[PDB]
Amino acid sequence: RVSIGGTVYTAKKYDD
Amino acid sequence: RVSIGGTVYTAKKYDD
Amino acid sequence: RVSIGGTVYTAKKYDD
Amino acid sequence: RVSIGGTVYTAKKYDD
Amino acid sequence: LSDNPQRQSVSGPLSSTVYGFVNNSMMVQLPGQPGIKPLTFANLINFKVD
Amino acid sequence: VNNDPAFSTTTSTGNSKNDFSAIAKQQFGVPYKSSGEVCTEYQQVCQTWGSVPSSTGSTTGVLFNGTEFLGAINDYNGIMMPTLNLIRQSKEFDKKSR
Amino acid sequence: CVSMIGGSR
Amino acid sequence: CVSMIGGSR
Amino acid sequence: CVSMIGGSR
Amino acid sequence: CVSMIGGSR
Amino acid sequence: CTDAALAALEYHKSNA
Amino acid sequence: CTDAALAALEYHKSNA
Amino acid sequence: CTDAALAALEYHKSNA
Amino acid sequence: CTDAALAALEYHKSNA
Amino acid sequence: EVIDKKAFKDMTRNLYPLNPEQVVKLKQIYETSEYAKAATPGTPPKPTATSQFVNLSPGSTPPVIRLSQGFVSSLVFLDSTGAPWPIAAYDLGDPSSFNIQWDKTSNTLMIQATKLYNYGNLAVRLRGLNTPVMLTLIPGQKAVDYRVDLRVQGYGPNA
Amino acid sequence: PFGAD
Amino acid sequence: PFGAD
Amino acid sequence: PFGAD
Amino acid sequence: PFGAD
Amino acid sequence: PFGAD
Amino acid sequence: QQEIQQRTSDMLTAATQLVQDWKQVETQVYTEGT
Amino acid sequence: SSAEQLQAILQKQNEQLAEQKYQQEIQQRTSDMLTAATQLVQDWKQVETQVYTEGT
Amino acid sequence: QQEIQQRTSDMLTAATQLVQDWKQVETQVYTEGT
Repeated sequence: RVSIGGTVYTAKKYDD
Repeated sequence: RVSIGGTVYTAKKYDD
Repeated sequence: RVSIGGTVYTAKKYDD
Repeated sequence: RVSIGGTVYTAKKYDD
Repeated sequence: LSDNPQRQSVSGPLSSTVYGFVNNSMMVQLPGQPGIKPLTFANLINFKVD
Repeated sequence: VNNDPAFSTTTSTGNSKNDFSAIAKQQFGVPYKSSGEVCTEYQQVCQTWGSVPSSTGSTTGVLFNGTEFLGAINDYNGIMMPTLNLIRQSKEFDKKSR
Repeated sequence: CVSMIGGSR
Repeated sequence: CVSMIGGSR
Repeated sequence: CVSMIGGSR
Repeated sequence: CVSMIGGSR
Repeated sequence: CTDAALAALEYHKSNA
Repeated sequence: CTDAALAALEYHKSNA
Repeated sequence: CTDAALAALEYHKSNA
Repeated sequence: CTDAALAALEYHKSNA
Repeated sequence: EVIDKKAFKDMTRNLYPLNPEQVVKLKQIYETSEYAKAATPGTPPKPTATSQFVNLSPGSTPPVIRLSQGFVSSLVFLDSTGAPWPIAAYDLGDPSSFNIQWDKTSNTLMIQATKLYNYGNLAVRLRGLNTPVMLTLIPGQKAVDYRVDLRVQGYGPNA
Repeated sequence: PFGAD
Repeated sequence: PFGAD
Repeated sequence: PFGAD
Repeated sequence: PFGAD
Repeated sequence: PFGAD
Repeated sequence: QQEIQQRTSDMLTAATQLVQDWKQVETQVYTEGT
Repeated sequence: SSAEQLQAILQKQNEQLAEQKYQQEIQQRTSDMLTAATQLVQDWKQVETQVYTEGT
Repeated sequence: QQEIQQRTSDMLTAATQLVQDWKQVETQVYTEGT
């Protein structure tokens, strides 16, 4: 998952 | 971050 | 800094 | 400095 | 590149090629007590082909 | 490669006449005998390096001493001398002859 | 801010 | 003065 | 006489 | 008689 | 699914 | 975020 | 800022 | 400044 | 799947080589070099809208007009009563140092120096006089005649 | 690019 | 280029 | 090139 | 790409 | 070329 | 010693560019009313 | 014992270089600025014709 | 080691494709009624 500024931050592991 | 004159000055490390 | 005479004249070190 | 005769006549050292 | 005491130097614009530089650079004598021996039979055996 | 104008990937920003030839902006040079005049043949011993007489109307600076190749071979034999020294190690008179 | 098609469980 | 797009946290 | 775009602190 | 455009101090 | 979205969202808003 | 910006702008105004 | 400017200015005016 | 100017002027008018 | 990360990193690197912050560099460097490009050192000439009395008696020096290169200067000819004086014609010596226009009916002569300091001279055949109007044009002075009221010595067709 | 977008 | 801009 | 320009 | 589509 | 020019 | 040559020639081509930016002074234009 | 005469040979090359920077710069720059001076003098011999505009 | 450069050529060739699709901004159109 990547935002609009340029930097990429992602969640580790998440299920539903 | 840079001004208009030409010389580069930048902050070191600052989070919010 | 350069003058209108064409000969360069510059200050050494001055901060504000 | 050069005159209108074509010969060069120049001052040596003079400051103001 | 073998010892050739009769190698002619390249002159004029032809000296401005790397190959001509090689040909010319084999001639300069380093002053390390040179041992390159000039030939002794060069005036009696004569060859005037043109 | 930097000397030759043909590989000027940038525009020819200097003089278009200065080039010593079409293959060299500057002449690399020619052997000169010990007295400083042209050394056309080995038999007249050459000692120095220099530029050609000005026949193109100008003389371009020489970029070399003419000893780079010889010096490079000298470093070569310099770093071979130790190994051959080791392999040499009396050696002329042996006890097999008894 | 979230690009959801850029999603990974 | 400040160009925020050249910003780094 | 001074061109300040040639400014250097 | 004096031309000064290249004045020299 | 969505929990990955909340995790990534809060991780983005936590790191500037 | 803004803290990097304000540190940078004060360090700019301090260094001409 | 202005200190370098006026120092260079006075240097140019002092040296002809 | 001008000292060189008139010095050269007198040098020119003195030397024909 | 880490190859994707490393490659796409050098990807954003190659395709848009300049960071959004490098772009603000190139912008400021451009505009600063360009402001120095446009800067006029020295003091720029003072824009002065003056008025001068023209005397045609022999022995008087002709009126001077200070100009500057690429800058448009107005000469308006007014008789002794202050009324406009329409123009018959004009002759400009050295027209490659000054470009002059004039609508053939009006009383205004519109001159711009095409060269920095090469000065010249101009004759203006006016309506009422026999003797024309002489004027000497010198560009590159510490002031510009942004507009000059030439008060001619005579009386025009308007009184 | 900040975190308060 | 100065810091008072 | 004069110092009182 | 989620599972509650 | 005279000095009294 | 060759770096001197390359920066010189580079900016020489730059400086001729600046100067025949200077020499150009476009003619002024007069537009008349209706 | 060669090193000092290598240095002497290089030293002679710097004499040759000194004579280079003593001489050919004169001819090369004189050619540059005489091509300058020629275009200067051709610029000065130019004298355009005056103009005459006639009003309506 | 060279797989990254191979996919480098591919990924740039696609990325330039997306970006000049992005620079596409058509002109707007009008239909005036009778």
